[PDB]
Amino acid sequence: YMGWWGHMGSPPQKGIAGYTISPFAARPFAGVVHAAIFNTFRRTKNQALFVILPVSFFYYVWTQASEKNEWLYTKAGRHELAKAL
Amino acid sequence: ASITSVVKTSELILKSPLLSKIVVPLAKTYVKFSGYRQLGFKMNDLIIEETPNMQLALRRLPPTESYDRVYRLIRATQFSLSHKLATGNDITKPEEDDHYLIPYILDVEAEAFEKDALDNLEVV
Amino acid sequence: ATTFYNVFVKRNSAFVATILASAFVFDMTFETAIDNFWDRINAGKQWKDIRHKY
Amino acid sequence: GKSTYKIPDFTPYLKKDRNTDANRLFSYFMIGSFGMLSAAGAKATVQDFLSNMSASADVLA
Amino acid sequence: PDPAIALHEAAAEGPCHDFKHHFDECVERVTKAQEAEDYDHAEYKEDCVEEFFHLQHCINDNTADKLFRVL
Amino acid sequence: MALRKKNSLLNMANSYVLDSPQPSNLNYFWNFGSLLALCLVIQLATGITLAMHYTSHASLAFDSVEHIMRDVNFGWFIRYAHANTASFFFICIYAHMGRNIYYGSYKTPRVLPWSIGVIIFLLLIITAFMGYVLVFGQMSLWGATVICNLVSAIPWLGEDIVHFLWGGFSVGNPTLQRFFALHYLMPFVLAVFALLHLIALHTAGSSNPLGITSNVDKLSMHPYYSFKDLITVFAFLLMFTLFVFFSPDKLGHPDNYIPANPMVTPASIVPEWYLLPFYAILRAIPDKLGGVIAMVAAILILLILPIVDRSIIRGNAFKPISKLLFGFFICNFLLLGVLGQVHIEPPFIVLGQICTIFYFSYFLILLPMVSTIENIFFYIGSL
Amino acid sequence: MTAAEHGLHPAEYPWPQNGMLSTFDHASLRRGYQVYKEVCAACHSLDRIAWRNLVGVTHTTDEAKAFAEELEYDDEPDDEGNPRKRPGKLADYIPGPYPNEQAARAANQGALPPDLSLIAKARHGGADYIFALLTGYPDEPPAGVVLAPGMNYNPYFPGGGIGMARTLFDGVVEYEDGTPATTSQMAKDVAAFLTWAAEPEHDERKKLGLKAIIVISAMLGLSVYIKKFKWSPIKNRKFIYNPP
Amino acid sequence: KNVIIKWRGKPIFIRHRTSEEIEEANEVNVATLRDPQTDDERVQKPEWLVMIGVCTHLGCVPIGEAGDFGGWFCPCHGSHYDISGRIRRGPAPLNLEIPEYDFADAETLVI
Ligand code: HEC
Ligand code: HEM
Ligand code: HEM
Ligand SMILES: CCCCCCCCCCCCO[C@@H]1O[C@H](CO)[C@@H](O[C@H]2O[C@H](CO)[C@@H](O)[C@H](O)[C@H]2O)[C@H](O)[C@H]1O
Ligand SMILES: CCCCCCCCCCCCO[C@@H]1O[C@H](CO)[C@@H](O[C@H]2O[C@H](CO)[C@@H](O)[C@H](O)[C@H]2O)[C@H](O)[C@H]1O
Ligand code: FES
Repeated sequence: YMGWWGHMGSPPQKGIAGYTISPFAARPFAGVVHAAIFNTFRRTKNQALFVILPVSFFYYVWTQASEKNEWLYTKAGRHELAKAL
Repeated sequence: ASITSVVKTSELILKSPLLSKIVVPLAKTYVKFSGYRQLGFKMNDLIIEETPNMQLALRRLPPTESYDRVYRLIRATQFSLSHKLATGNDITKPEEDDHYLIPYILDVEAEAFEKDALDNLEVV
Repeated sequence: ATTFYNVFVKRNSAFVATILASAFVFDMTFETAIDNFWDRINAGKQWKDIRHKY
Repeated sequence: GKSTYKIPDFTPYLKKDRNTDANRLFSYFMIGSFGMLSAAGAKATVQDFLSNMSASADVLA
Repeated sequence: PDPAIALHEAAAEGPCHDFKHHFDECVERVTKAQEAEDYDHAEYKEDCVEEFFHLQHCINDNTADKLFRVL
Repeated sequence: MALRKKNSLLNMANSYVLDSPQPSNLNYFWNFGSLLALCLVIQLATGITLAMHYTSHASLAFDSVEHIMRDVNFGWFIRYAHANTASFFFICIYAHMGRNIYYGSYKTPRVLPWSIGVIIFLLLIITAFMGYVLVFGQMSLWGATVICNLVSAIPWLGEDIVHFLWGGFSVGNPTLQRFFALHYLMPFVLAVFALLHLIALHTAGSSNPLGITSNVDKLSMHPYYSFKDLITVFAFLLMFTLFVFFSPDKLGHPDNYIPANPMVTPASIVPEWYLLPFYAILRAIPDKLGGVIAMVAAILILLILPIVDRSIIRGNAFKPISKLLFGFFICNFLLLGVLGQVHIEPPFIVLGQICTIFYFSYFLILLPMVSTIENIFFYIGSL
Repeated sequence: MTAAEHGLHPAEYPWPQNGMLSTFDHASLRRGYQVYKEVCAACHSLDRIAWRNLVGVTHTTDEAKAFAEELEYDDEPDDEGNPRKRPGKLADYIPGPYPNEQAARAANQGALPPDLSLIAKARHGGADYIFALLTGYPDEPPAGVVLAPGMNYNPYFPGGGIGMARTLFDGVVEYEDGTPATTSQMAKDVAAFLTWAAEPEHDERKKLGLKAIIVISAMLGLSVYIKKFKWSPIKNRKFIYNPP
Repeated sequence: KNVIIKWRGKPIFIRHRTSEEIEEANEVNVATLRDPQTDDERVQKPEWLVMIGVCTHLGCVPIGEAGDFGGWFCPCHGSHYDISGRIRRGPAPLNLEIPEYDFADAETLVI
């Protein structure tokens, strides 16, 4: 499924012109400030829900479970603990 | 899964009025949130191609379609490495998201599945 | 500045020799500098600071 | 979008002084600094690490 | 004399007063309950450890930094 | 023709580290491969060094580790480096497996590197378990006791097999000496399998975060990924430095600084943090043998991802629903980890079972369902 | 578990050695050795510490040799193969108060006082636990706690009933540097000493960490410049497509 | 009388229990026992209480004959075991473990 340089196994390419400039001719950090602020905000915003939803749910679950467990092993929780065992 | 399976199931849904009424709007939003259009891909560009069947279907593409596919993949790869999105004409509009490959893969698979069936025929 | 490039950078043999000689200098000076800094932030705490009592 | 002799716009990234010795020298100063700290770090790493094989404090007692 | 003694007393009367009083009231209840007969043949014997821990935890939060400052 | 291509030996190196054609869009999660290689090298160097100072006999083992800490020049560093890198090895391996699951690296044509990878993961677990025993502190002994007794669950022969592992009737000197020998060996076996999974991968090349072919746009492994790998090497070393130099015992259990005592049983016997999810899975099943099977199945079920993922699309970059499901799966795996170190008490007992059900239902139900649905949505959605 | 069964968790005290750049206070270490020597050593061994380990940490070579030479250690047998004693040397380990575990337990109503060489690493809390435990014997157990005979109530110890009685009282030690020997002072000093005993490399380790952090940070900064420099041809690449 | 045989480092309490001792042990309602077990489960022979003589709390050896249930009392944290060697009072969670022992003869046991 992959070849090697010269015969990589690409469908025939035609009609694309690629251009680039030397590493010595470019500013490596061109537009870094804009990217660091605006680009990162865009990328983070677009992914935020996929992180926040599961983290918040499982943190809530853990919080409820740890708080119940703590309460069951108090004096006040004696009866509820007796039933739970 | 096979593309044949996906296409047949989708046709069952589009037939049923009730089902299409509830599925088609969902699928349109899904595709909007999927975000592949923001890298200038058409849906079909994303189908896994490292299978014998898909290699054969890609070899059957008309040269123009094939050349354009190569460009879209290269362009998307450049957006990906740059962490940029397509803008302007590079964004795939819904009308440009044509199923250019589905007919070819459906034909390749049709023959391969007929071959499997007929390899199991029993003279009655 | 051309001169500096030509002497220390152009030949890789020269560049590697410059890097290693700089590493030698850095290593010796950094050691000394950190020693002094460490002694100032931990002043009166270290054995060297109380040793004189004994 | 058609002529391939019309080089795309690279003005956002081109350095005006790109062919000067100053320009090259600076990038090699970064490469060289990195080589220098790698050399100093490797020397410290190797020296400290191999010293485990010299006589331990209980043996020297 | 031990700096801790003074700091602990001050923190109990001041910022940890609620917990001090909880512990006190607990002690009163338990001692009174031990005074009553057929206490030894009871199922559940209440202690004051919980209240003690709440008080000590509080005192320690208000004292730790102060104590180490005067050593 | 250039020597690096002409000479057979050089050409093998060249094919892996220099001319190797890589996708030009690998993101930083493709850097875990090299970090795992770095961990493996650090573990070999520090491990072989500790072996020069460690004594495997149970009468001397714990004391030899104290001798390393106290008397050997830089012994403290070599010991802490070895112990902490064992933790980082698992952080990187979970990251690497996470990358592989999210981006569909397990799909055809990469089932073979994935499957060999699952075995590497098992060897890493065995290696790290045995290494922990070698300290012969309280957690070393009691961890060995508890974990080796799980083999007693094997019907008919279980008891006999445990005595055979131990070389005796409890964990003791014979066990310690044999774990030393095997712990020394296992990293070399693990290095071999790591090399096999690479050779297997080299037929398809690396996947990439878009999940499309990269055959159209390749970049040499060097210099581009060489220099990009340095960034994460230095980031890794900074994290390594903060643990090894400034908080060397943050990831440890204090009880392992008490010499093993077969009479005194520690407060709570837990495995090292990186085994905790599997421990939680075991506790979830009440049956002893059931528990063991589930625990092994939790690892071996990874082998069926190639089958149960029915998507026509490789990886999750474009699949909002799969991304949500993946997020929940990963967080649940972390919850399992947490529940592995709580006491067997309400309400964590029931919660552990629910998380275990969620863990397996991802592979068996949700991923097959979700991947089938998204196939249909992509097709109908783009009509 | 009940909080009692866990033990009260010790406060976080601001130790001199807390702090990425902070060593032990060696004056405190020396005072803490004197507390170990005059109070704890009656019951607790410090087997992993040799006299030489004190040198250039708490004591000069001469002071430490003096401490070693005051003791008798087992020599190699004489020429008739009879056992012999010799005076201690710097290479000798600080000797324990009891010949074996059985003798230790017999002297402590069955409890075995642990070796203290590693106790700062072997308990959650470290210095803070040792300080909290030594200073945390209340005058009276919380009402309703039933102590087993020969146990003492201490909330920091798991279960609450500890076989070690309170031992630090104002002026049990006379410090040689004129520091007032209050319960708190002695606990702080001995806790610092024991922390040093557990991790004697601590001071050197943190200094080498400082050097590492600095070099590794610089290399990380430079590696980012170099990556960006070498990658710029790929990031900056532009395409023109003319469909054929 | 109660003997102490070391066996795999762990001490083994061997008590030659009297008739009335056996009776005393067979009384306690199993219900009220941290670790619920009857003497019958523990011994294979009522006249030979053989146990692993380490306290199940931390791991001192209980002083026999002492206690409050007159069996074994761990002096370390004050846990009381019975004439069955069952835990009755104190921090210890479990009853004193029983080794695998067999009566080869009626006058010799192997452990
Ligand atoms: C005369 C007896 C005695 C003296 C004096 C003594 N201890 Fe102890 N210590 C014990 C005994 C016995 C235990 C075990 C208690 C138990 O396990 O119930 C112990 C336990 C400890 C523990 C650990 C408790 C645990 O978590 O297991 C520390 C730490 C400790 N001692 C430190 C000291 C320090 C510091 C001093 C004095 C500066 C000191 N001891 C003085 C008898 C003593
Ligand atoms: C010592 C442990 C390991 C080492 C050193 C290692 C190293 C690597 C390296 C260098 C690569 C290529 C670059 C990269 O993608 O990061 C790679 C790819 C891969 N590894 Fe690992 N690996 C290890 C363990 C594992 C494990 C446990 C798995 C799976 C469970 C695994 C599955 C894979 C797969 C599927 C790929 C191809 C991914 C892709 O590029 O799309 N490896 N590994
Ligand atoms: C994948 C590679 C390895 C892993 C994951 C690994 C893991 C571990 C772990 C977790 C420990 C317990 C450390 C502690 O808490 O002190 C350890 C100890 C040890 N390992 Fe390894 N190890 C590896 C490779 C090696 C190798 C190759 C050797 C060569 C002999 C080795 C020798 C030792 C020795 C001698 C100890 C005991 C001394 C000690 O505890 O520090 N290890 N290892
Ligand atoms: C091909 C490679 C060449 C051979 C490699 C040589 C390996 C061993 C050589 C030196 C090892 C011992 O050499 C010794 O190193 C240690 C640091 O490790 C230095 O020691 C210095 O720093 C350490 C901690 O960093 C302190 O404990 C010490 O008090 C201080 O003097 C000594 O000043 C040096 O004399
Ligand atoms: C990772 C550390 C570096 C050491 C190298 C790893 C050791 C593993 C190497 C032995 C495995 C065989 O490696 C195999 O060899 C040949 C040539 O070398 C490669 O062959 C590839 O490159 C050569 C030229 O570079 C071409 O002739 C060939 O058409 C192409 O497929 C295979 O793609 C690779 O799978
Ligand atoms: S040690 Fe047996 S009572 Fe605590």
